[PDB]
Amino acid sequence: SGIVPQLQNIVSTVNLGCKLDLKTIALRARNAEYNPKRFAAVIMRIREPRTTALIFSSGKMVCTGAKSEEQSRLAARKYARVVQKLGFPAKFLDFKIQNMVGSCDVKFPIRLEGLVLTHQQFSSYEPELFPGLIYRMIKPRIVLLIFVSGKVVLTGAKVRAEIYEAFENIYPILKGFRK
DNA sequence: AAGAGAGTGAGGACGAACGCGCCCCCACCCCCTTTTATAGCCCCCCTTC
Repeated sequence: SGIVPQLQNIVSTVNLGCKLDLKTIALRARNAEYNPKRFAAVIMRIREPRTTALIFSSGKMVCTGAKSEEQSRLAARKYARVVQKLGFPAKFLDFKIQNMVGSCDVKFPIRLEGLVLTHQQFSSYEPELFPGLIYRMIKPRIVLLIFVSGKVVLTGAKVRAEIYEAFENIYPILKGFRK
């Protein structure tokens, strides 16, 4: 096809294996913000990997914003080490990528009206609710946002191969509906 | 041969039962938050005349 999706967001969850005191972490952590009224977790952000991590008192943490699997793990390790430096016995257990988000352009306009008619069983096109077309890929469990401008967003993938496979499947379909 | 007490028929007030709710407590789910690209829609605020 000549176009490879670019991972825009990587969401991974890891378990530190230790109950945490959210109030203590916020008071000591450099970039952590805690608001039990708003959310029950602790939001911490770092610059070099450019990721945001939510820390829960149960010891489980969710890292988001990473643009690659390697960055996500490194960012998650940095958050885990920071909590460890605060006096907790934080570890790195069962690190897993929960969701991957990719974006790409087909370099041509797409007729969403024709696409949904031919793929009604997978396409839900409601301009009132959202201008983009929501395509739910089946063989890969991937949900794709196809837009008239040609931009395509892939989400719900657990591994990078799923993103590339999903885009490969959809590209010929989109090519047939070129405007 | 004559008094209180009583049988009977008969009317009037009261307690337990029957509903008939209005309030409550326990599952179940949803929502909160964060990240990201995308495009359209819409709202608040600023500026020009």
